[PDB]
Amino acid sequence: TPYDPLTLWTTPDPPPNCSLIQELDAKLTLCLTKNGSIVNGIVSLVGVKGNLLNIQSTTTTVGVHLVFDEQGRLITSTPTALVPQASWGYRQGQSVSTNTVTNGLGFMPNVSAYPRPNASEAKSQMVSLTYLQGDTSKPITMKVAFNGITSLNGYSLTFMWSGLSNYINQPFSTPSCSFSYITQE
Amino acid sequence: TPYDPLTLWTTPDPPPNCSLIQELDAKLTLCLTKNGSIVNGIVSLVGVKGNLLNIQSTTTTVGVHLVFDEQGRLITSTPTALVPQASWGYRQGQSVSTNTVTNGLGFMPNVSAYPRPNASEAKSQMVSLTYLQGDTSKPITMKVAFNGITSLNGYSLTFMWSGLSNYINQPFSTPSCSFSYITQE
Amino acid sequence: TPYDPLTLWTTPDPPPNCSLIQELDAKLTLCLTKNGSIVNGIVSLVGVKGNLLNIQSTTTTVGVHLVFDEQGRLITSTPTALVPQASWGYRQGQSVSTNTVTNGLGFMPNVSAYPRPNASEAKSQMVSLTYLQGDTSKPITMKVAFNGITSLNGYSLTFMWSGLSNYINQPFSTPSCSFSYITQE
Repeated sequence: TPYDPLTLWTTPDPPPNCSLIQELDAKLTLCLTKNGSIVNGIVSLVGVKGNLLNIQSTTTTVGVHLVFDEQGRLITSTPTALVPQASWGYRQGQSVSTNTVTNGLGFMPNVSAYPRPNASEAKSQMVSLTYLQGDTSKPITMKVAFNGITSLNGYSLTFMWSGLSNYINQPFSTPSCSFSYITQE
Repeated sequence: TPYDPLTLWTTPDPPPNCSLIQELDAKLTLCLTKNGSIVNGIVSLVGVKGNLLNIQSTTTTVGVHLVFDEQGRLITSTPTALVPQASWGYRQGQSVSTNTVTNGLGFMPNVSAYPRPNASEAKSQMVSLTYLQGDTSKPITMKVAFNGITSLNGYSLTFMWSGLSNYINQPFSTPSCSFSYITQE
Repeated sequence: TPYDPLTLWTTPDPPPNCSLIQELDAKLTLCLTKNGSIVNGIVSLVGVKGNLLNIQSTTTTVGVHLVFDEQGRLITSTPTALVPQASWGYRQGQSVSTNTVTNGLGFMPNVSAYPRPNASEAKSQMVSLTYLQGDTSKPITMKVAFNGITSLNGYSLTFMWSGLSNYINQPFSTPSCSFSYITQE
């Protein structure tokens, strides 16, 4: 079965794939679909190691950066959460095609609408209230910023879940969380 | 084709079509639209009979499940909310098509991404903070769960609204609630 | 076909196109993408002149209306926030096409789902918690009402950010906010 050019993801159930604090200490599920000038996306993050399994007082916020180049290609180089060997790309069945992204701009956040320097402007963010573990008694905040950590010629997505301190010695895991944005192309 | 193979709804303004506590006590308006690997969803529930008109001290939550067979076809028997006489199929103008769903899996929550056993797992859930009757002064939580009330080959969607206990004798009407999930196929 | 007949926006980085409190005192960024029976929209508003830079103790709500006609076309007169000169049409490159919208209704809110004499009805409203300036400590709400200010034959989209009164002397800015709804056609 062919791959889907409107869909980039990390596969429905990735093995640990992000080294946020320690090696492969988090399991990141990310699906980005292109719906015309808008990409509808869903993300989830569950800790499997260290502080992610047991939030410390310093684990105030958990975040993941995904840096893209001028053509919208993910750069595994740090600060990119995804390890340079984890699967990321076009959906193909329950897996990821080996074809390189040739329509990445259609997946990158529009710089005109979201400038590379203006990573602090309100509009370069979509903010929501969600719950830790899915429990309505453990609220936290998910900030998603665009082009907030680029490279003069590239793109990015950042995910920040704040308000954790209140939940020390508790596993960090978010529900399936949605977000959307205007595409560069 | 006279219909939209990419949409399955209950029609825009359906009559009572659910029996949550007593027979036909609620109107469910549901639209599921597929775009690649994701389904955008909008749901709305308006109580019309019994406890749904007047919330009781013990009425703490209000939910509706929807179970599907191994081919994404809705099974209209408990615990499914929508009754046998209810409209449900692909959009065709303002009505539903009588054609059977040949692409049901395309609208089902991914079992790999949302396991049958792991229903309590934060990932199998999209939760938020919505408001009763669309009143910002009356916040209530909503939790959409994927595949937590299935039957080995089946699939399901579950909508739970809680924190209602503090609105005794008020009518139960939710605002239009958005949601989404990674599809099976 | 250079433009995209599935997107209706105001281009990504538009000049002040709103005169909410005083002339051209606010920039409104709006993108509506059609994905079958549902539309995925992203709203964004920032104040640049007058009271919008300093929230008053009585200013609990700040908002804009967009009124369309029988064919889903924008009426640049009151109550429509967007001034006559403001860019608005099909996305073409980073600008807008000159082609008159020939399918406005596919972007309009379904009147059967969202009735005119029912703007108050919970269903005719999608509500969420968001944050002023995108500051996770400055929560507020956004209400998107469907067909609440029309012309019997018209359609509309009303966005109202509230819970601002307790932020006096602060510049009004909102993050990019998501919303969606069932289409007429």
